[PDB]
Amino acid sequence: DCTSLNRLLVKRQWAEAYGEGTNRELLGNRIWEDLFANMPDARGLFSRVNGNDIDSSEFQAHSLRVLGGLDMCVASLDDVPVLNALLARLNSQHDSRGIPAAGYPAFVASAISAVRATVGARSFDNDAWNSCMNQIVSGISG
Amino acid sequence: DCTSLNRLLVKRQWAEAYGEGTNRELLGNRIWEDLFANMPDARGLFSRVNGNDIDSSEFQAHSLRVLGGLDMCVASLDDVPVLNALLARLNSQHDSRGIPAAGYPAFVASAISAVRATVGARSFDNDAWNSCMNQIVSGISG
Amino acid sequence: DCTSLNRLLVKRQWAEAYGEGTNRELLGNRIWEDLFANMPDARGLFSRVNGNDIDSSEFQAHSLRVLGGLDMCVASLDDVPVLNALLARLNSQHDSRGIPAAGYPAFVASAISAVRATVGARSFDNDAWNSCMNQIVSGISG
Amino acid sequence: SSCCSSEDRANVMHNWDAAWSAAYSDRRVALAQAVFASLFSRDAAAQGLFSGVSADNPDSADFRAHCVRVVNGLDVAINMLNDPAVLNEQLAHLSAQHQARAGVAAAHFDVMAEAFAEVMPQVSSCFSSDSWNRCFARIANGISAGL
Amino acid sequence: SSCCSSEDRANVMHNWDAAWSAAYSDRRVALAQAVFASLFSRDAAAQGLFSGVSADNPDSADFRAHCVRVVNGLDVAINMLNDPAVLNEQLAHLSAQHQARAGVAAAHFDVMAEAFAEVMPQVSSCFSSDSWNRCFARIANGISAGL
Amino acid sequence: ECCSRGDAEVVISEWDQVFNAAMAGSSESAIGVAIFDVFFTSSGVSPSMFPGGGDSSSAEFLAQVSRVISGADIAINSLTNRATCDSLLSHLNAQHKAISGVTGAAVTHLSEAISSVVAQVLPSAHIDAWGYCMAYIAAGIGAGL
Amino acid sequence: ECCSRGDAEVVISEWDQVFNAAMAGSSESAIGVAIFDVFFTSSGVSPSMFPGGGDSSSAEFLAQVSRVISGADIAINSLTNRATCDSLLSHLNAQHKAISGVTGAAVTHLSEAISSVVAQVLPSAHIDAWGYCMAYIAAGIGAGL
Amino acid sequence: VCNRLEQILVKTQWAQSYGEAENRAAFSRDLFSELFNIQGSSRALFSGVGVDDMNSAAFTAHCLRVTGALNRLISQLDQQATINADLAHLAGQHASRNLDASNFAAMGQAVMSVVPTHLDCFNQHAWGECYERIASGISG
Amino acid sequence: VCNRLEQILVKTQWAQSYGEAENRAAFSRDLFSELFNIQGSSRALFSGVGVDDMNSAAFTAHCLRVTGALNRLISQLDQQATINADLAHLAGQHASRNLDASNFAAMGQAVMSVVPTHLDCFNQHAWGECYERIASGISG
Amino acid sequence: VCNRLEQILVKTQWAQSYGEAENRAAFSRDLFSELFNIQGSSRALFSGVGVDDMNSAAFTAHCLRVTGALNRLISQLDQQATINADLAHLAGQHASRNLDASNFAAMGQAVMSVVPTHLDCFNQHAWGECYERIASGISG
Amino acid sequence: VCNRLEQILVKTQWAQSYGEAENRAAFSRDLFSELFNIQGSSRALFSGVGVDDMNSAAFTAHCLRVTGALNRLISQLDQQATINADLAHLAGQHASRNLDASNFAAMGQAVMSVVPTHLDCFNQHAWGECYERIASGISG
Ligand code: HEM
Ligand code: HEM
Ligand code: HEM
Ligand code: HEM
Ligand code: HEM
Ligand code: HEM
Ligand code: HEM
Ligand code: HEM
Ligand code: HEM
Ligand code: HEM
Ligand code: HEM
Repeated sequence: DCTSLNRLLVKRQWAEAYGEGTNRELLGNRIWEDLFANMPDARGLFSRVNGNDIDSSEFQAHSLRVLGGLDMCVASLDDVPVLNALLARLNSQHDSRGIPAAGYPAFVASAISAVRATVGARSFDNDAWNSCMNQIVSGISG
Repeated sequence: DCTSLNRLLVKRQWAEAYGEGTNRELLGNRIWEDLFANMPDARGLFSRVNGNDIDSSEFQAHSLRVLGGLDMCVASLDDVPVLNALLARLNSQHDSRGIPAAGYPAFVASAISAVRATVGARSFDNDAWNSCMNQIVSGISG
Repeated sequence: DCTSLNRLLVKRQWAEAYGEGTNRELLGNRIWEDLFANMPDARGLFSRVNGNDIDSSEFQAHSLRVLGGLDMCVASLDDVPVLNALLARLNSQHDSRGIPAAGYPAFVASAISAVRATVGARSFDNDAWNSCMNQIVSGISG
Repeated sequence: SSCCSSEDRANVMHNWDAAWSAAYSDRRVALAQAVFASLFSRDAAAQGLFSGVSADNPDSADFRAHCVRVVNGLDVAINMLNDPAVLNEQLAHLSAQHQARAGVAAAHFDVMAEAFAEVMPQVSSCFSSDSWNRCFARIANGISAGL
Repeated sequence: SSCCSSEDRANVMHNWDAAWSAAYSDRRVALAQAVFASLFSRDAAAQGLFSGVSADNPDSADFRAHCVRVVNGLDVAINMLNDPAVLNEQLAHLSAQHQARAGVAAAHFDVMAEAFAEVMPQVSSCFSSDSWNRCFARIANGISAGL
Repeated sequence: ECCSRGDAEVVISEWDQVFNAAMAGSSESAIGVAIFDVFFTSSGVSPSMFPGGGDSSSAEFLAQVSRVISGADIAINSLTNRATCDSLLSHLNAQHKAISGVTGAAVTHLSEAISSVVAQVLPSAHIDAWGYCMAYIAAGIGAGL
Repeated sequence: ECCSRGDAEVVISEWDQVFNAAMAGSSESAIGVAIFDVFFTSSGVSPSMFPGGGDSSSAEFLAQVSRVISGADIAINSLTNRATCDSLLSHLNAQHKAISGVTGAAVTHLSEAISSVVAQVLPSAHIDAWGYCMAYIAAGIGAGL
Repeated sequence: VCNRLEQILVKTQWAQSYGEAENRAAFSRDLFSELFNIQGSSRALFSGVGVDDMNSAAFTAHCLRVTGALNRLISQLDQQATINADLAHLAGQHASRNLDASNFAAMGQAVMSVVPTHLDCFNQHAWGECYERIASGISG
Repeated sequence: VCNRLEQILVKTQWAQSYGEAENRAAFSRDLFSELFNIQGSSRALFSGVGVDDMNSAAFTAHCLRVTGALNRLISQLDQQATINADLAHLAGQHASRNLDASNFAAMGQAVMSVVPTHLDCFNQHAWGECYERIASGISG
Repeated sequence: VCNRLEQILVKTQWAQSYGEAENRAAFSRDLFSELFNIQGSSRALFSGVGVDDMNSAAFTAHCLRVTGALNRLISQLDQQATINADLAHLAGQHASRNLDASNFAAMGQAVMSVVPTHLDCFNQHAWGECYERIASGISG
Repeated sequence: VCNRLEQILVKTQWAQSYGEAENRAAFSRDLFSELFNIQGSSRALFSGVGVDDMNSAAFTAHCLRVTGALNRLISQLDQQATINADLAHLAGQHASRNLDASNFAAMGQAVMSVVPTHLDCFNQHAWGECYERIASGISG
């Protein structure tokens, strides 16, 4: 249940974790390092953006494009009509790329884990994060 | 060999790592995150205390009950007669719950790892920790 | 390609990560904990230096001998004639010990990961590190 | 009711932990035994509820462990005072455990309070009775709810 | 050309993020819609390039998302100003995307610049036009390269 | 004391982190409506008692919600100055004595709805401090009701 | 401004971290030779123009490389005092007006070779600050060329 | 009056200026001190809320209800229908008070005097627009 | 407009706000930054004094001549005949510039935006009166 | 003269003493101030680089080229063939200047006077050896 | 006398009061300074350990042996049989010294005078009980 209160909490904590400037790369690195560690085959999906070297300028630009799109969706969590249109466009950037369905719940788990690591686990609301993140990826995959 | 000197060292470092107030949750989280990562099936053993969300108030109360019992045993390491009675009672809270034997050495490894991470690895006495922790869980399991 | 510029970068960052005094043990621990986690069987290769307890004085002396030899090779990266002689001698300390070939790329990945963790991932040059580290271990193994 | 303020709990948690810490030896048993000795002295009928722990042989390993187990239960709760959402789940837990023990009544917690109020001043270098009383009630009232 | 100095980008990044942060609600759409309203007001022909996003019904979910998507693109670039090696890879990326859109010309970025220059002063509590102009050009010139 | 300076300070900081003028009116209404939903459920009070009848789509009800929340906002921000806070609470008391149907129990239910929704949007809330301070505010507003 | 105090400060710190007298002469020559290799490739300038003919084994060329790099070193370290830096650049300008074959474009290519090699040996370099400050230095040295 | 962009500037600057806790009380008493200094005749209008001692609990409470109302209105500046309804409510409360245009103008000037002294950045144009939007709604 | 008492309040607050030395230059550039932010169209009017780079010596110099003039006018606010003659001189200098009422209104709002951010006390009423007195004299 | 070990001591101490950025300019002007104080006749030799005002951009620039050259020579003290070629280049540049032994001795003493005042540790023996190595190469 | 709970309070307060290192020496000299100030006749009893100069190494050493003994006794206050044996040993050492009740009373008062001045919390009742427990054991 990504409730109206849940959405505001997620927006607040996401902005805190994502941050400004290079702090966004700190969050991105936590996400990709975790994802690639858990799902080794996922790295190959990024061969065109140098997924073999996540510290390269090429992969970092990719990483920030991805977190930028997640940021854009999170920011619009309390504006569903616009969010649905954003998700629809993001879906066009992923369909027919052969991305394994499993990659999405894995990315969700890595993103949530990275935010939690950044803002602190005490009192962290996993139901709000999982339910809202799921609403976002469910519009992107398939 | 959990010697008389070993016991005093363990008591001292445990108190340092466990700490006061919410710092006890920091130690608990290190332990459960490690345990569940290494032994995924262990999480299900805690379905009744919401093991699926270790950050929930319900799981945190469980976590602190567990560390409270470990604290109580560690504090009594130099008082064997009383310790044996404490272990006997703890055993009654675990027998016939279908807890896999493997869960205990796994928990020992996670607890020790968490304390070491908290107080510092340099000069850390693993023989004292393993031998004293083993004397404690060996009275709880089976 | 371990280029002349790459060599200077690696020398600089290695010295920063390895450091002085006990900070060398911090780097060593990051390396062995990672290596043993990824390649469990590798620990047994160190039974003679108490690989079962990496915090013991015995293993720490071993660890620092190893990092001392790596330091010596890195420091000589820009002096190839001398480096080749150093690698040749190191090879004599490893041949016919039954060390699995896989142990070396694993150690390289752990060392690089530990240095990166120590100095910071942003702008980290993985090509320089991998290519120069590979030139070093390729003279030690086999 | 009284209120266990932010300042009250900070004071209670610090001083309590300074006495109960696992770092020290022999203090837990002395303190916990004194609490039970006081309890039984105040409510003669109270001892009956502790037949399953050899209450008539105070120095037995069994009675000592009982005293230590009960009091560590208070330690666990006192240290949750900086995360009340968790303390509330714990108190509910403790409440259900006591509701399941024939004879345990709400009035018994008042006598237990009395026992701690008598003992703490004697063993805690720095001790503040009002903060203790208010924070102990915040905890005890959560446990005795139901009985 | 002008130069987007170390001081310029620090100022721009801080103030921009204070308005665009995901923490707030309803500000992104208002700001992005105002930028596009200004753009279309300045270059009547410009709207034609945005036929695929329902530009004639500004309050549609589709147009709003378009405005927000485009402007978040600027957010992404502005926040890369403290890691230009990455910004250069990103601008190249953006450049190739625009080169692939029939009609998009370099001159359009000047009108877009104009739109942001008109809108930012109205919504950013603290705003410095020169720093903005110089850092926006550093970014825009990287995207419009090729067209 | 009940709602000590320490309790008051953390409650004010957390409240202002959730409710402040820089936030979007839609977000403040979402949180206010959530508080009223929890209030209506725990108190059994009829929504028809309020202008706009409890309809979250009614601009009269959202403005009514804004006023009630603002009343709590002013009382909360004045918690470190008891003389001023008591006066604010007294004015609110008089106003509710003049509204038929407002009971002390209801006032308490709404004050607890405020605490519980704050904890939902800010899980790290110091909930005991919230309880004690909202109890103080509720006692003042509902005095004699 | 172009090459602000802030840009200058970070550029000087990074440069001095790469080039300073405590370093081995062989390392300074390796980095200088790398800059000349990138310069020769982007500028098309003939190595025969320099003493030692661009041969990295020639002690005349390495000393020539040391002089050019030192010229950049002095200009870079003087970036926070524009009056002094302008004077240094003016002297360099005069010297190059007297050398046949030095074009403004070439000067720019060498200045960019400096920035690009620094970024290779120090990947965390503030490359926009480098570009702007080296552009300032290049404009002064190549004025009228 | 008071467009979507100006609303954001005003909401941000008000929140920063007004502050939290006791700072709100000092700010509010200052606002009324300036109101009375700008328009001496307005003071008597507050005889019912202990205005003889502006540091009294009674008067401070009144000042906080007023700035508290400004706070809730600015919080809803971006929700037209909601703020319009709230402004109508306030107009109803001020209707019998026998106030006039100069009273609201003086209050506006008091706001323009106090707010910026607690800020590093202040946009008086956006504030003139949005204060008018508010006063207009209350004067009726 | 701008009576003997208001003149004193304004003179005192301007002197404190405007400051000395380089603080005057920062204040002056800020004034024009706010003017341009409030009225975007006014910027092009300054194409002749290096407005493309507001930190340039040329533009800073222009800003200082303007605030310097405000300074000398406020210094003479209490000498009617003298300031009237000086305002007539300035009107003569602005006559051919093709300025309009909104330009002076925007400048007024820029002044009301910058001045108070450098003060603990600001009386916007007295400032509105005295700024009008000045603008009125220059607009002609 | 100036052996492999002394080279390391000198390179390290020079880098620390000379510093970075503007500290280099102050250090360099100080070096020449001491040179002139030690040998008054040397000043006129610099009439072509604005020596009449030692704080001028022109003279500071000259001082920096000189210490900058010392810097590049010390940077190559451990590369015999390279520094020998660079010293020959410098000798060629000083050949027509009509300098003598005392001028280089005075410069040496100026270096020995300034360098240690910016250090906690200074080895004058190693410095006498390596300065001689350098001066020798330039005097020809 | 000196029950299990009082022992804990005293052990904790003594450890904090007495401190470590040189603070122990200052504390100990202070204890004897107070003893002599409270009972002037006791000073001569220490003629054999350089009491004429209380800052001497000899006298400081004596003071430390005494507080050091108090330290070891308090460390064992919770081990009845052990402390009883240690107190008997000390009684044997003081037996021939010709001391009396007033000497131990004065020492007790000296302890009650110095200890609390190095503490934020001091329980004089628990200390009177436990000091008596100790003195009693030594007086014989
Ligand atoms: C909320 C989650 C996600 C968001 C918002 C997101 C967003 C994006 C964006 C904005 C781009 C850049 C497209 C462009 O401009 O060319 C992109 C590219 C890509 N994404 Fe995602 N993504 C998400 C999750 C995932 C997951 C889970 C995977 C795979 C396991 C994935 C795989 C890719 C691939 C393969 C590319 C193309 C890389 C390339 O440029 O070659 N994405 N994504
Ligand atoms: C030194 C080690 C341990 C100590 C001291 C300890 C202590 C405790 C305590 C005090 C409780 C709370 C009982 C209650 O009041 O209801 C508990 C519950 C429990 N423990 Fe342990 N425990 C330890 C290790 C383990 C391990 C290794 C496992 C499983 C892999 C485990 C599984 C459980 C389960 C399943 C519960 C019940 C959860 C529930 O309430 O539903 N424990 N333990
Ligand atoms: C760059 C990489 C490495 C360097 C420089 C290095 C260096 C050294 C040095 C200096 C010693 C101490 C020899 C002595 O004095 O007795 C040593 C011992 C040893 N090394 Fe390596 N080593 C490296 C990698 C590895 C790897 C990857 C493995 C196995 C996976 C390995 C396994 C061992 C073993 C088994 C010993 C003997 C331990 C003993 O004393 O019993 N080394 N190495
Ligand atoms: C705030 C104070 C108290 C706390 C924290 C507390 C907690 C505990 C704990 C942790 C145990 C050990 C067994 C278990 O794991 O559940 C226990 C057992 C028990 N408690 Fe309490 N308790 C408190 C007060 C009381 C009072 C007031 C009474 C009645 C006089 C009481 C009656 C009992 C009894 C009868 C047992 C079982 C003894 C046995 O093991 O056979 N408790 N309590
Ligand atoms: C610095 C300013 C700009 C940035 C950061 C930017 C970035 C973007 C982004 C991120 C998108 C969304 C689609 C995608 O993922 O690629 C987009 C689409 C587009 N942009 Fe830009 N843009 C800028 C300026 C302009 C200008 C000046 C024009 C021309 C008037 C233009 C023309 C378009 C068009 C026609 C589309 C496609 C609309 C569609 O989705 O059908 N952009 N831009
Ligand atoms: C925490 C508790 C409460 C606070 C802070 C509070 C505050 C307020 C405030 C500030 C107003 C607006 C007064 C004005 O018009 O200026 C108001 C109005 C009102 N309140 Fe409350 N209130 C609380 C509890 C309640 C409860 C429990 C009820 C219902 C049982 C209630 C019923 C009303 C009604 C019906 C009005 C509208 C009066 C009207 O507009 O005619 N309030 N309240
Ligand atoms: C960043 C740009 C440059 C800097 C800082 C620089 C600096 C210098 C310096 C300091 C010297 C030594 C002067 C002396 O003898 O005392 C020099 C010499 C020289 N430079 Fe440049 N230079 C630059 C660019 C260029 C370019 C682009 C060319 C070629 C197209 C060039 C050609 C030469 C030559 C041929 C000499 C040797 C003159 C001789 O020894 O006869 N320089 N330069
Ligand atoms: C434009 C902004 C204004 C706002 C937001 C505002 C707000 C308020 C509020 C919330 C109350 C308290 C109502 C209650 O709970 O009884 C009030 C009362 C009052 N207001 Fe205003 N007001 C404004 C303008 C003015 C002006 C311009 C004046 C006169 C100079 C004025 C005169 C009064 C008076 C006399 C009372 C009644 C005091 C009493 O109870 O004796 N207000 N106002
Ligand atoms: C009300 C306060 C004002 C004062 C005291 C003032 C003062 C001045 C002064 C002293 C100069 C310099 C004259 C010279 O030495 O050449 C000047 C020039 C100028 N002023 Fe004003 N001014 C005011 C209002 C305005 C306004 C409202 C505008 C337009 C928005 C404006 C536009 C100009 C322009 C365009 C110039 C000529 C710049 C140039 O030389 O290119 N002034 N003013
Ligand atoms: C031993 C260390 C010395 C070094 C490294 C050195 C270095 C230099 C350098 C790099 C230049 C600038 C060449 C150019 O770009 O035109 C220069 C110029 C000059 N040097 Fe030296 N020098 C040294 C010793 C001396 C001494 C001992 C004197 C006289 C007391 C001297 C007198 C001059 C003069 C007169 C000029 C020419 C100034 C002009 O252009 O008018 N130098 N030197
Ligand atoms: C009640 C606490 C006391 C303790 C723990 C204590 C402890 C000691 C110790 C450890 C020594 C040193 C024995 C040695 O190594 O030779 C000593 C010596 C002595 N004590 Fe005490 N003492 C106490 C009370 C007193 C009192 C009350 C007096 C007299 C006012 C006293 C008079 C002496 C004298 C005269 C010596 C011998 C000094 C010498 O060697 O000349 N003591 N005591």
